[PDB]
Amino acid sequence: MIVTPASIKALMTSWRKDFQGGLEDAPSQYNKIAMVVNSSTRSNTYGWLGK
Amino acid sequence: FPTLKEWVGKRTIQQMEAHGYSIANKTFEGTVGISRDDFEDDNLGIYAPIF
Repeated sequence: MIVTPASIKALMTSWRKDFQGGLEDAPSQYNKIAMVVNSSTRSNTYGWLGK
Repeated sequence: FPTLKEWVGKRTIQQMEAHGYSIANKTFEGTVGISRDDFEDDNLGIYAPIF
């Protein structure tokens, strides 16, 4: 039996990438309650007329 | 018509009635006014839906 040191025995591992994405984020569900509007300048102004 | 009842002597002449009811109609009004200048120089389009 060859008495190898501790560091050499610790280097004798194989790298596996099964844990790559970590834990996935929660589902996205903001489109159900919000209205999406695109702005083109410094700010948007909205205006409506009373009855 | 009155309800039929047992006949003993001679017919007893009875009475009916009549009713009436009248509904009188009324006149309703609504008016708004805006300046001519304010209407004409309206590029936004906020005063369009008044009609």
